[PDB]
This record gives sequence, structure tokens and C-alpha cells, in this order.
Amino acid sequence: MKPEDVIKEQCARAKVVAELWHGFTGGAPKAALENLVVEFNKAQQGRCVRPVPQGGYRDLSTKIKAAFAAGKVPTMAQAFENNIALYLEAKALLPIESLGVKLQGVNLTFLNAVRFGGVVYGVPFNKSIQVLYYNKDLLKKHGVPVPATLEEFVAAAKKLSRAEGGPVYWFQPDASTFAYFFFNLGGSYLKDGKLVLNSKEAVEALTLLQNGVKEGWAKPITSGYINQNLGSGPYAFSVDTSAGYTYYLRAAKFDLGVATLPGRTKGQPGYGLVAGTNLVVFRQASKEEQAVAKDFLEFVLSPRAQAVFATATGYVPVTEGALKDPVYQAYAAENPDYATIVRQSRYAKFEPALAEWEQIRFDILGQAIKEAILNKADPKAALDRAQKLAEDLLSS
Ligand SMILES: Nc1nc2c(ncn2[C@@H]2O[C@H](COP(=O)(O)O[C@H]3[C@@H](O)[C@H](n4ccc(=O)[nH]c4=O)O[C@@H]3CO)[C@H]3CC(O)(O)C[C@H]32)c(=O)[nH]1
Repeated sequence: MKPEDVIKEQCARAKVVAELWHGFTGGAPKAALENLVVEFNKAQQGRCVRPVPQGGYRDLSTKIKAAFAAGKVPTMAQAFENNIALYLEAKALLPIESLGVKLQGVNLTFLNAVRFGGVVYGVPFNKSIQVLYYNKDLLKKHGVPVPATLEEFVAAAKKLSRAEGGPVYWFQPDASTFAYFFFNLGGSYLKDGKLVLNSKEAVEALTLLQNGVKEGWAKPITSGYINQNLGSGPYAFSVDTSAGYTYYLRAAKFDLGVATLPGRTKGQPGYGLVAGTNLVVFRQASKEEQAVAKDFLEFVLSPRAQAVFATATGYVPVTEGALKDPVYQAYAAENPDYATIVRQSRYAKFEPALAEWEQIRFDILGQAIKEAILNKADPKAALDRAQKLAEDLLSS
């Protein structure tokens, strides 16, 4: 018997049911959200949340878009800062504090990202940071220290690739990976409020990956997640969401390591991209459903839910109080990778929160990167196209 079966029974016996639409397809992410919900529904009396999966995050935003045209929205859903911008244009979201959820203790990084015109419209739930995943066995084999700087990372990738007869830095040719190299070469997406995809730090960032592929140290992964490709040739490293931690752990036939990101200098770990989502509450929800929502968002923000959620998944705890929880502390004492993910969460950067950003990162920026990496398009001309499409989409 599965936790979504318990939930189906729990809700059928309930006077009020709050739907939560999500983008967890399977794995520990889906199981930790379901378990959370089971625990919550137990302490209720004919109150409940029903998690409704919708596919991936892009399937979710599309089905929420349609949910609006159709007249029927859930109580709650997962949303990136930029999906929040979109829903705010149609006035669809309740301010979280008017519900009376106490947000003191919530990481200010996470809280600032969900705050529009001084007003919070999301609760940070499943917040991820990019880490350096690596092959402990392979680095030990060649007396290669864990790279601390961009410089050391390129030199180490070249040294292990040469030794093993194939490219050891594995990456997806996507906006998220490009974000790592863009940010840690001084790059920023807004210039005096104008979204810029073709700045010289963009060109340098795409060039680096393209030169990496050409020189035989970087491996573009074109089918599935990196952790779904492990075991086909030598793997030394990947820059990837802390939310992949259980999938890497399940897949790796080598000793898995997690480290902070290489940065420009040893003075600081490089910035990681923040991903995963915030929970929003829809205005269309009834008073009753909104009360379940408030109660559920306080449970989710409770140190124990946050400790269990984050240790079951590798997502970053969103509250100071999660780190003082004994369950957190017990997992951290037997597993240093948790403190490494938290340490990396301090050097965090965000993508723009423009309504059009979901579309831009996938269909325009993502495609420019794929042109460059897979079809050997000039980085500058690839991104210059992107800049033009982005501008056309926005003008619209
Ligand atoms: N819709 C929409 N999506 C966005 C936006 N900005 C970024 N992203 C996506 O967020 C993923 C990161 O969010 P995160 O919670 O850190 O990680 C995800 C999964 O990545 C990860 N996972 C799942 C299965 C697996 O085998 N391995 C694994 O690592 O587990 C989590 C739950 O699915 C990127 C990756 C992507 O899925 O290709 C698309 C990217 C946006 O604005 N909108």
C-alpha cells in the first residue's frame, strides 16, 4: 500500500478537501511530499490536502493556465517566482500573511524571491541549490583534489578526461547549467531593467561549454537526467540541483561525493542557481479550503516537516528552526552532504522573475544553448538570436 492510497481514503472521509497541484513525477521528492500530507491529514478531523500530480513543473504551469480559462483552480500549487509573476497579472493569488502564516525564521533569500511590491505571495517549500556532484573513487585514482575554483575545475576535468579516454564533466545543455557558468564569470541577466541574454559574460559562458565539448572534457547529456546516464563511460563531476541527491545516490556504482561549487577564487564557493518551488494559495479557493491551506503551510514550515522533507530529498531547509531540529541534526551528524548543501545555499543566485521567463529559459535561451553545444552554432550568434526573440516576446 502506497501513501497516495492512504490520501485517497483520508479525503473521501473528509468534509473539506484542499487540492495541491505539484510537479513531482516520482522518487523521494514525491514520496516526502505524500508522507508530509499523510501526517498532516491524520491530525485533522474531516479536513485534508489531496496532492494531485500534473507531470513536470512545465506541465503544472500549463494546466494552471488552463485551470484559469476553465474556472476551477486548486487551493494550492507549486510555482517558480516567475510563474508567481504570471498569476499576479491575473490577480489569482492570496497574500500569504493575510492568511496569518508566520514567516519569521524563513530564509530571507527565499522570502525576498516570493515578495512582489513588498507583499509575499508564496511560501518557500522545496528549494534547491546547484552543487558539485563528483566521483570520489575517480578523483582518488588520479590524486586530483576536489576543485575549489573555476580554473581548478577546467584543469581537473581535462586531467581526468585525458587519463580515462573520455569527457568527465557531464552537463545538460540547458539554461540552469549555463546559469552556473554565466553567474561565476560576472554575468547578470538585467542591465538597467532590460533582460540581456547576449552580454559578453553570456558569450564567454556558452563558449566555455562549447570549447569543453570540442576539447573532449565536457559531455553534453541529451536524453534523461545526468543520474539516468551514469555507468556509460567515465564520470568525474556534474553541476546539478541538490534535489537530484537521492537519484544520484540510487544510480551511482561509485562512491558519490557532494561539494560546494567552484568559484572565481578560494575566498568563496561559486554561486549556485536556486530552483524548486514555493506553495501559492489561489483566491478562487473557499474560506474553508484557505483555512486548511494556512494550517498546512504552518505544518510545512514546522521544523520537523522541514527537517524530514530536506533529509529525505536533499532540498534546502527554508527555516532557521529546521537546523535546530534533532532529526535534521541526527542526519547531518551521519551525513556531511547535508551541511554541504546548506553551506552552498548561502551563495545562491536566482533567474529573473519576469512573467515570460519560463518560456524564455526553455524555448529561447535553452534552444540557443542547444544550437551552440549540439549543432556547433557560434555562441555569440546563437545568443544574439535569443536576444532578438526575447525582445519580440516582451514587446508583444
Ligand atoms: N516549469 C519551470 N521549470 C523550471 C523553471 N526554472 C527552472 N526550472 C526547472 O527546475 C528544475 C530543477 O528543479 P528542482 O526542484 O531543483 O529539481 C527537480 C528535478 O530536476 C529533480 N529530479 C527529478 C528526477 C530525476 O531523475 N532527477 C532529478 O534530479 O528533482 C526535482 C523534482 O522533479 C530544472 C530541471 C528540469 O526538470 O529539466 C527543468 C528545470 C521555471 O521557471 N519553470
